[PDB]
Amino acid sequence: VGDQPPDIEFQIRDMLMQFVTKENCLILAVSPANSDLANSDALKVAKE
Amino acid sequence: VRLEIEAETDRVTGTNKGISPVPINLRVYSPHVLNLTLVDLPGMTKVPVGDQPPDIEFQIRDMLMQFVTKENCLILAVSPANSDLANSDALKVAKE
Amino acid sequence: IPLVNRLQDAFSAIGQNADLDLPQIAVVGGQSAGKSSVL
Repeated sequence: VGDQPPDIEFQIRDMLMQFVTKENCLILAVSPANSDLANSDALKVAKE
Repeated sequence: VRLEIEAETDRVTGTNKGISPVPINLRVYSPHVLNLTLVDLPGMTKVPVGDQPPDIEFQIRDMLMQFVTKENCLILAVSPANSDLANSDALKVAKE
Repeated sequence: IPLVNRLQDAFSAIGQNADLDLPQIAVVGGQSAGKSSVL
């Protein structure tokens, strides 16, 4: 949305990897109640 | 009709939130409708729940892709107003 | 009532194995979006 490049999803996922892949990094998977839990990108990243 | 639909789904998928790509072919008759061809599909999920296989995301993805990617297939991209529109799994496939 | 519906009614009346050849519709979205309800 906006002027973001076509690979916004990939450059945000690669953004999150360099911060959460390191050990001793508590990962708060924040998910909204309104959306279904199976759609939690937080939980997808956490299980990855 | 609805009870038969859900029973038919369960008789192959199971009663633990499993899914199956085999289509349920249903026909309705009505006095003033077109000879339309509607396709309801499961929603897109990333993390498996229940007894779904670990690749449930790819399974649902290509399962609905095999129905949408064909031409003369109008797309109804459904998105809630709760999540921000940028997350729309419908719009991702629509623009893809 | 829409003229496409009336044309389909006339086609059924003539009963010949002809069709207007409409494109199919597919409803897609995220889980718990509301797809089945809209359909």
